[PDB]
Amino acid sequence: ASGWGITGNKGRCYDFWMDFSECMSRCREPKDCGLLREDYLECLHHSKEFQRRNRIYKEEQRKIR
Amino acid sequence: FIMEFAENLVLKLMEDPKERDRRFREHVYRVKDRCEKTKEMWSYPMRPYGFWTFERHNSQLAWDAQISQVPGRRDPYDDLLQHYS
Repeated sequence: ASGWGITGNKGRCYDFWMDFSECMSRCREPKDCGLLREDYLECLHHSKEFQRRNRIYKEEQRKIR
Repeated sequence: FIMEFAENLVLKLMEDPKERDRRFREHVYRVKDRCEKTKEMWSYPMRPYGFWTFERHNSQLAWDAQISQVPGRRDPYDDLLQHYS
């Protein structure tokens, strides 16, 4: 992802993208950067954080029930 | 003497068996070496191993390191501190 942010500043996780890119450029095996790729995708879509919040909400609602 | 001349001419024709065998051996050995070489040439994968470490493929890093100080992509605290100093 390019660093050009939507408001003229640094992108939201262009830093994460650059960490992943540096890992890929200096890595011996592409699976070494699996964690950083997961971090970049998680920033892009918030999937893991949203799932954690959703399961917390589910537990809260089922405790109420 | 006509038959003798004919036999001499025929012997001048044909091929030397020693030279024929030597050329055959050389050709077969050359073909074997080159065919194993071509097999090992074909054995290589299309995607190279170090392609993620290649300078041509990692072309965004250098450009973005060069361009990181442009106001369109600056970290706000960096601008704040350069204003402070």
